[PDB]
Amino acid sequence: EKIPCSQPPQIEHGTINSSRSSQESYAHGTKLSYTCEGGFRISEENETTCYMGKWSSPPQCE
Repeated sequence: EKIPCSQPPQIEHGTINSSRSSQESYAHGTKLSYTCEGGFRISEENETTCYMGKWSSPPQCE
């Protein structure tokens, strides 16, 4: 029984780029991408995925 995930994690300076408030929870499998401020570089592959209602170690903005 896979569980849904809740609001994606947060990473200093940058945030998720889904469309802020659409839903509250997401389903298992979901793959959202990330975005940083206008002038920040993000580490390799700007994406986060969900596994059993938890997300994966999100990228960071440098």
